[PDB]
Amino acid sequence: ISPIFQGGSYQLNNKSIDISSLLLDKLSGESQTVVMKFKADKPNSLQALFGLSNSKAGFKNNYFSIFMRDSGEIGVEIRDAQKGINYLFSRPASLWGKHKGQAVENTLVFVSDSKDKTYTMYVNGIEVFSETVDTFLPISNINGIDKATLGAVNREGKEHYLAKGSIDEISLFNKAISDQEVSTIPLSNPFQLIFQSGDSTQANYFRIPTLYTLSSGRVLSSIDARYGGTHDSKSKINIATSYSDDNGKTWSEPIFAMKFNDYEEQLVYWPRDNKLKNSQISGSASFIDSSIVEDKKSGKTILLADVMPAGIGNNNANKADSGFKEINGHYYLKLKKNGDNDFRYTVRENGVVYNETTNKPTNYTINDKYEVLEGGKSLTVEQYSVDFDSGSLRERHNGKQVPMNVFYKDSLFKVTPTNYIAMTTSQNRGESWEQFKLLPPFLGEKHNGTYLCPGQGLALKSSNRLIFATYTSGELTYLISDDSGQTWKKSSASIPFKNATAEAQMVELRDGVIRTFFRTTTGKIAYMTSRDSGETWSKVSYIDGIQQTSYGTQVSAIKYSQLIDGKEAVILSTPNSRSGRKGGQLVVGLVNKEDDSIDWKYHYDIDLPSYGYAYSAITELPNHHIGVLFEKYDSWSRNELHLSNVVQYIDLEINDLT
Ligand SMILES: COc1ccc(CNCCS(=O)(=O)O)cc1
Repeated sequence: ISPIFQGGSYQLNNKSIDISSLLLDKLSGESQTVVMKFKADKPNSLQALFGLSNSKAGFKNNYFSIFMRDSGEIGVEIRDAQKGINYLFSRPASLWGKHKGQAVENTLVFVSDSKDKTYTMYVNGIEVFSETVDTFLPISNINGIDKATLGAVNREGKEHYLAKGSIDEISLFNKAISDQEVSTIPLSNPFQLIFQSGDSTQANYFRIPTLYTLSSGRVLSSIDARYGGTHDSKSKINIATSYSDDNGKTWSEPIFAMKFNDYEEQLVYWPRDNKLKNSQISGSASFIDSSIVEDKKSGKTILLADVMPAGIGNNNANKADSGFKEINGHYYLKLKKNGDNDFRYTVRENGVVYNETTNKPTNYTINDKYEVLEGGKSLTVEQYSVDFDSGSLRERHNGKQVPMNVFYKDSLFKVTPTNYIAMTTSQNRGESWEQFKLLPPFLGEKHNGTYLCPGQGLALKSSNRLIFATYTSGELTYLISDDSGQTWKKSSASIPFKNATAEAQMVELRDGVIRTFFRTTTGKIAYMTSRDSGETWSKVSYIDGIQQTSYGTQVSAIKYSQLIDGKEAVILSTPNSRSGRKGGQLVVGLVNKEDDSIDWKYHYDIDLPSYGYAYSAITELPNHHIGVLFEKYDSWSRNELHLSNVVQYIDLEINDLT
C-alpha cells in the first residue's frame, strides 16, 4: 500500500516550500495518513510543519495544518468556514529537540479516518491524541484548497506560522492506516519507555521515577502508577517496579511493590478540558512518592513510600495527629469503628483490636496485609470502578469483593485520615515484594507523619548504615537504620523554611561524609553536609549557577564512581529554569578536597531549554554509563496534566556530559 506522495530533505529556514503541483492532484477519497520525519532543534514559537490551504482572499480559515510550539506541543487544525468547522487537536510535551547535542529526528504519523470519524496523532511511537467527531472533515475536502505547503500555511497569499527546522522525509497515503501498520513504521527515538500506558500496571499515567543500581548489576526502577490522571491527590496510585539486567537496554514487565484493591486498576483517559481536568478519584486509598535502597548485609532491597487512606483530604487531615497512640513508650495504630465519632480502638500486639474505653480486646484482628478479620474470618468490601459515562466522574461499586483493608472507605475499621510511611522488602532483587509495614511515628504522637523524599535512599559504603531522607515543616528528617531496616531512628536537621516541599537526595562524598541536595522555596537548590554518617547535620547553603522556580522541583543526585579531570565527581539532575519545569540538565560537579566544596563545571542540556523536564532519577549503570528516567513535561503546569508516556529513559556516557 504505497504513498501517493513521497519527498525528503526539505530545509525549513523561515521560507515555505510549495509542493502543490506534486501533491494536490494525488489527494483522493476522504481518509489520509501523513507520515513525517522531522527535526526542529531551534523552533520558532509557533510553526506549521505542513499545510493544505485555500490561499484565496476571504478564505483564510480554510486550511488543514500540522503545527508545533517551542514548548514541544504538537497539534493539527482542520478548518472550513463554509462548513462552520474549526477543529484544533493538540497535546503539550510531544516532541524531542536534541539528544547528545544532535537534533532528534521525530517520527510523526497523523491518521485522518473518515469511516471512524476519528483523527489520531502519533509522535515517536506514542499516541498523543485520538479524537472522534460527530461531523467529520476530510483534510482534502476543505472548500477551495489550492496549496500544499511545507514549513508554513498559505493564507490569503501570505506565509503564516513560518517554520525553522527540516523534514527529512514526508509521505502521504489515501488511506487511514491501521494502528498495527503504524507500529511497523521505523522510529529514531533517543529514549525508551520502562513504564507505559497499557502495560501490566494498567495505569494510563506515571510520575515520580526512581532508579537504583543493585550490586548484582541489575538496575531497579520504581514509580507512581497513577490511575486518576496525573493528580497527586485525591487519586488511586500504586507503586510499580521494573528492572533491567542488561544495563538499561531492556526492562521487565512491571509488578507492584505496593498496591491497594479498593478501586479497580483501570486504564482511563482523563479529561483535559478546563471543566473536568480537576476531576479526582476521591474515595480510593493510595500510595505516593517511592524511594529505594539496597542493604549490603542481608542483600535485601528496601522500598519505602507514602501511604494515604481513602479518607485523607488536603489540610485538616491530618496535621496534629500521627495516627498512633503512645502507651508505655510503644506506638499503636489507631482505629475508628463504623458509627463511632472518635478513635476508640487500637491495633495492639498481634493485630488484636482493643477498645480504649474498656481496655477490652475485641473479636476483630488486623492481619499482616492491614486487612480486617472477625473471629479469624476474612471480611470483604465491594470494589469500586470509575467512569465518565454520565459526563462527569462517577465512582461506583462493581460487583467484585476484595479483602477489607483499614485504609479503605468501605472498611468497618478505619485508620486516621493522615499520611503514613510504608516499607516493603524484596529478597529477589525486585522479582517480588513483601506486604508493606507501616513505620512508627518519629516526631511524636501528636505530629503528623513526615514526607518521604522520592528517589534513592543511601547505603553507606563503609558500614551497614541505611538512610532515607524525609521532610516536614522546618526540617529534613533522616531515617537511619543499622540493622537492615528492622529498626529506624531519626536525625533531625533544621532548615530555614516553613511548609516547604524539601525533597532531598544524598551523595556520599567520601566515607562518612554525606551531602544532601534539596528543593526549596528560594529559586535555588540547597544543601547541607554530615560528617558522622548522618548523626549530625550542617547549616544550609545554596547552589549558585542553577535556577529553579519559586515552588521548586525534585533534584536527583549521585556520586560518580570514576574521577573526572582528576577529581571526585557528583552529578545532579534538575530543570534549570526560573520560569517552569523545563531546560533539563545534568550538572557535573568536581569536589575540592581542601574543603569539600563543589565546582559545578559541566552543564549537559538534556533537551531544549524550552522543553519540559521535571522530577528525575539518575544512576551510574554497571558499565559506567549514566541512566536517566525523568518526567519529560512540565508536571507543575495546569496545561500539561494527564499526558501519557512522558516519563522516559535515556542512556548517556560521561563524555556526552563533558
Ligand atoms: C502523602 O501525600 C502526599 C505526599 C507528597 C506530596 C507532594 N507531591 C508534590 C509534587 S509537585 O511538586 O506538585 O509536582 C503530596 C501528597
